[PDB]
Amino acid sequence: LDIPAFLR
Amino acid sequence: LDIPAFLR
Amino acid sequence: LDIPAFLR
Amino acid sequence: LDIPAFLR
Amino acid sequence: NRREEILQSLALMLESSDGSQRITTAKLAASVGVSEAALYRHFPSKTRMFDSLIEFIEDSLITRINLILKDEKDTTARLRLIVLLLLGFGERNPGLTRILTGHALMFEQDRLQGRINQLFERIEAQLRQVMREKRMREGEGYTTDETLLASQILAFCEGMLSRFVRSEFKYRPTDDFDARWPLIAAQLQ
Amino acid sequence: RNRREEILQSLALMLESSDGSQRITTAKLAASVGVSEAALYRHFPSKTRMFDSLIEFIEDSLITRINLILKDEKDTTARLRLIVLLLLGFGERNPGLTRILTGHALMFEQDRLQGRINQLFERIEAQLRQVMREKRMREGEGYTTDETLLASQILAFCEGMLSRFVRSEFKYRPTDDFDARWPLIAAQLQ
Amino acid sequence: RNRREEILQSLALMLESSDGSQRITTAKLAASVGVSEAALYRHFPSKTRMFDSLIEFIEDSLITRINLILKDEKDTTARLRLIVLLLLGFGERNPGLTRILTGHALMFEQDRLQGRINQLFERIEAQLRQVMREKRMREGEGYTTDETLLASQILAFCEGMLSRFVRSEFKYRPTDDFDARWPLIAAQLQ
Amino acid sequence: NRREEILQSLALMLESSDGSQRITTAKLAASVGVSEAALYRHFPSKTRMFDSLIEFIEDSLITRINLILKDEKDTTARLRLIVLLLLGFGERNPGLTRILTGHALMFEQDRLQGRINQLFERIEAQLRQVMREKRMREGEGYTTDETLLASQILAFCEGMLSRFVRSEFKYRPTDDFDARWPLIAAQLQ
DNA sequence: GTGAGTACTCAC
DNA sequence: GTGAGTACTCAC
Repeated sequence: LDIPAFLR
Repeated sequence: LDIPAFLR
Repeated sequence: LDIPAFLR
Repeated sequence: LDIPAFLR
Repeated sequence: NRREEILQSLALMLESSDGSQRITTAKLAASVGVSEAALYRHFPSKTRMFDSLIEFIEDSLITRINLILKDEKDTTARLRLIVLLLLGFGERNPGLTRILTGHALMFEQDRLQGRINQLFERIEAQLRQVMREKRMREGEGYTTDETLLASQILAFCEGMLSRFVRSEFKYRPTDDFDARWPLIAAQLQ
Repeated sequence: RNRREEILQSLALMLESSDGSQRITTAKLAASVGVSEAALYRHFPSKTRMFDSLIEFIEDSLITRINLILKDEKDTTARLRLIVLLLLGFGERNPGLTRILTGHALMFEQDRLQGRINQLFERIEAQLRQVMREKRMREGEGYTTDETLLASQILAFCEGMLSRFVRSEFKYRPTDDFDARWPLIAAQLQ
Repeated sequence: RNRREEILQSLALMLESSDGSQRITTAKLAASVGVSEAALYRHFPSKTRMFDSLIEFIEDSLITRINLILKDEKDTTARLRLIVLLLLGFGERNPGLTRILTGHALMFEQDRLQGRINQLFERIEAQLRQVMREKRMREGEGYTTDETLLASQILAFCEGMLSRFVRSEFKYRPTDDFDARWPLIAAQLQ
Repeated sequence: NRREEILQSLALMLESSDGSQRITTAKLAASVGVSEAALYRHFPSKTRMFDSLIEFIEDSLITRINLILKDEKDTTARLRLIVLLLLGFGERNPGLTRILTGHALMFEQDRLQGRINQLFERIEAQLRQVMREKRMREGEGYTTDETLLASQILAFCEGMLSRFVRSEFKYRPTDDFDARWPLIAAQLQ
């Protein structure tokens, strides 16, 4: 999987 | 068997 | 000559 | 005449 | 997108060592680069500002586990990814993590921690959903109680969400993960 | 003596209570003792000190016992149980002091106080490093998983229970069915 | 603009009224300005950054008005007299800011603010010593009394008249019966 | 006289660089070496402490100027000593000279300024007297108003001391004074 | 020991 | 801008 981030 | 209980 | 004031 | 000194 | 620039400003703030202290609606605007009146004419309070941040965890985690299940079927694998899913989402969003851990929720109204308890309540039962489906998949169930099985693991994750906080993001959760793994794997006995 | 150790009580009585989630103000702290906001400062120089004494107590207690688990128990493996029961035994027994242990009560206070707890959690993880480091010293066969990557995992587990002990307003007691959770842990002494 | 000055008016009135003897607490001052204590901290960070502005006002009003003197009449006598009427005329036209000048109003405040008025005092006196030295040039004649000594005796009188304006509760005017005084001050001018 | 020490402790605190700041009954009770309960078993309020200290100022200065007007019959030499009793007394008593100037009493009842106000008013009168007598002792009246010259000399005397305190007692009053007096009698006409 | 000011805050 | 705290001081 890939883990998403808020720091777009 | 000796648990230091602080409160009352 | 002219001495100013802070208060009006 | 002498000046007194309280702060002894 | 002004209702996504404030959030971004706030998220970064919880990461700065000013995260330990109470984030005021004053210094928030300053960082954003606006007035306090350019904040409240949107959000009715801070609670909404933080609620909009709570969501991104619920979504980028709950729906993300559910996605694992659909795709990944093997149990030992599933019970690993979910763990990585936790410790991973943390190190990548340390701002959001102080929210997860609760520390940065000591300042806001208590309804928010309760809504964080829920997040944990769901992912725990979801862990319990992967544990149940071992019998149906592999004719056999775990010898340990599932309710206490999952909880035991979720315990390990919070305590790795805490140590990341205590030290100010030096005790990273995703460090030595190929290593830590057989230990909790050996728990799944 | 008394005046000091009678307000620390009241402070703890708040930390455990429903208000313990909020900042503990000078105003409200007087309400418990019933005295004035000034009366407090006649016995402490600051509210910060009220939280340093608390921390000393936790630091003197857990650590006395750890230095008391060795000089009474050499069983390389039984040790941990006594430690892992000591820590989780303190929590359940001390709800308010746990809220400082976790570090939620510290939020309304100064970062200086956090170092204390860490430096405690780091003297505890060092007590643990020892216990298990000493294994081969006892029977020519030690471990495979590195002892520090272990000590962390062990204590990592604890900070999780102590967090649930708090964020559930004290409904998830750490000692509960410790006996069942434990063979899972001891299974990690590989 | 409209508001970052109204505040100073209220500080001023309180500073030359009955309450100049006490400190102008933000709560007291608020009631004057006519807006809550919180709206006071919307223009200035601290109480001390209010007085600081009130000082700078003086820091210009005297020196700027003196540079003008030096350029309009170059006779030292006529000049040494216009400057004396300045510091006196000001202190009397502004009762409030004189409590500041004499560093009495600053007692309730930071000692730093004094450090700024002492310098204000320097320049005034430092200006004096210059005028004396210049008289040797416009008309080949000077004084027989040391310029510094002579300068530090005038300031004395002016500093001494302001201290009576204050402690008499603004009863004893400084520039009152001036035209009779200055002939006495001009007597040590030789 | 375990009451004297307290006043001595009040002086030594009014003489230090903390004198520009308030003297708490706390950091006052500290010096003498007792509690704020024994402070008030010798004095009713903090006022009396200043009252007694001020009272010594009155006497001391008043008993000396009197003494001068008796053993010294010279009109000139008269105030040549009187102006030295002051400026001399200031430089001798650093702390006390804050009571005079009106910096120290800026914390207590205004009634304590009144005490001092009367003292100057009394000093300025017995000084005015010296000017008046010059007539009956020499026939030649003054070429300048007696009250006007009187005040004018006090101004210098409340200025030298005000400059004294302002610079924490660095610009000592009586320094270069023998060269300073000729600027005062220079008004005696 | 305490009632009362004490400069300055924070969320709305 | 403000109603409402906000840790700590002061004279008694």
